[PDB]
Amino acid sequence: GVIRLYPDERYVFRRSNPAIVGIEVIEGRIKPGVTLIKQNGQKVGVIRSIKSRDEFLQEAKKGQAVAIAIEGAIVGRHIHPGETLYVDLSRDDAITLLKHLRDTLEDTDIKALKMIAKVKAKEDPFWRAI
Amino acid sequence: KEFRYRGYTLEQLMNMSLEELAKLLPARQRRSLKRGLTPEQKKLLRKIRLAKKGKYNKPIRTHCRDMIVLPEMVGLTIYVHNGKEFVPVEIKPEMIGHYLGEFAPTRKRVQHGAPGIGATRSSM
RNA sequence: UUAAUUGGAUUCAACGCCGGGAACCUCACCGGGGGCGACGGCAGGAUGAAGGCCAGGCUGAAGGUCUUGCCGGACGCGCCGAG
RNA sequence: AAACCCGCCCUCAGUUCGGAUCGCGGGCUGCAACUCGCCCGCGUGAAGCUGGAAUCCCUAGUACCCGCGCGUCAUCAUCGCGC
RNA sequence: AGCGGGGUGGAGCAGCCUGGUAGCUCGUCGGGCUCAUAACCCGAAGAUCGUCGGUUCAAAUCCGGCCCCCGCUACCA
Ligand code: MET
Ligand SMILES: [Mg+2]
Ligand SMILES: [Mg+2]
Ligand SMILES: [Mg+2]
Ligand SMILES: [Mg+2]
Ligand SMILES: [Mg+2]
Ligand SMILES: [Mg+2]
Ligand SMILES: [Mg+2]
Repeated sequence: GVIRLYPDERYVFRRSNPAIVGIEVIEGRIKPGVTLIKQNGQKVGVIRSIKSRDEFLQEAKKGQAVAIAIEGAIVGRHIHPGETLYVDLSRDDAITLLKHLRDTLEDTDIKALKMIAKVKAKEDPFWRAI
Repeated sequence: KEFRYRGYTLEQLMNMSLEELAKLLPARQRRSLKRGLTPEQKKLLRKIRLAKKGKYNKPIRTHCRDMIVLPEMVGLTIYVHNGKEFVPVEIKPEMIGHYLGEFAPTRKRVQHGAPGIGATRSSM
């Protein structure tokens, strides 16, 4: 999953403990309890809860806006508005997706995974060779 | 911008006896010429003159690294042994008075690698 | 490092030591070219072995080899042992 | 033989200290001096202003300072052995 | 978002106040000592003080806007 923070001040509803901010999905699927990382890989924390409205949600698909309440992330030093966030991926999970679960893969998922591999191709040559 | 060796053009150098020319070279070359040429240098000079006459249209390869360049040798190409191969030399007018071996290096230029074990007191 | 930068010696008791101040030689290294098998025997050999040369090519230079023909007369590495 | 002695110039300065490095020219040995020899004339003028922790030799015609002979050797001694 | 602290060799700290040298410890490279290695002793390299400007005879110091992180509470989709 890859998302981008709104450059809008309105979506920010709480700064720290927890960080509550709206989000639109660019690619992939957001799930609770998934770690998010930046290009440099700082641990912004683990998504604690997601809510499209006052109601409690479970997951968000493509073209859906949702306010995320996350832990360990602070606006400014840890996260900036209008900055693009990436879901941290496990190489074993990537191998399983590319080999075992190749039936349940679509355009947005493959685009997200490919660009995530391109971005993560910085330290381990495994993502460089994809 | 023309070539002159002691105030003499190339043509004036061509029409000179060996004894006359030796008065213009440095002391070492004058002494070497005054003692005459070795037989190998005689054969090499014969081949050079034959080539100048228009015969012997073949590469000129030699072992005589101590031959002195003469004005009549200008314009040819000579292959001088350097220890393992014959390297080509194209004679220019400003080469008059030098040994052939001066134009055929015998050692390869040095590019140092990383110092090995035993290069310092603490590496032993 | 290099085609080669020949090799021995590593505390006192290796390092102006090998009497080692190497232009050739020394020389043992690198590139290239030539030469050598007493003595036994096997093919061969006066109808001439083994060997040597005027000139000219190949060649760094060379009867080393080839071209071109002139020599000399009894041994013979083309082959096996041996030195 | 030199260190040594007498007279004149320089007077504490990278200099009239130091002479490495390089240019041009003249010579000797040798079959051959470019790689790779030694000598001479003019020119040029680098680092160096007394040396950290460590460490060597020496008890009398000895140590320090100064030159010379022989060996090696066609030419070449900042070396060895002697004076 | 608002309040509050601080930027100094490869690393970790002093040095401000009271201007006028950039010092400490560790690490890196080289040398001594020992039969040899560790311990130990010496030397060298490495920052011209986060940026701009002002102040001052002269600023690592006095001062600012400016780059960054740090501290705090506020902030419930
Ligand atoms: C909060 O009220 C809710 N709007 C969160 C989603 S933001 C698109
Ligand atoms: Mg000697
Ligand atoms: Mg010598
Ligand atoms: Mg030799
Ligand atoms: Mg002087
Ligand atoms: Mg020379
Ligand atoms: Mg002085
Ligand atoms: Mg030690």
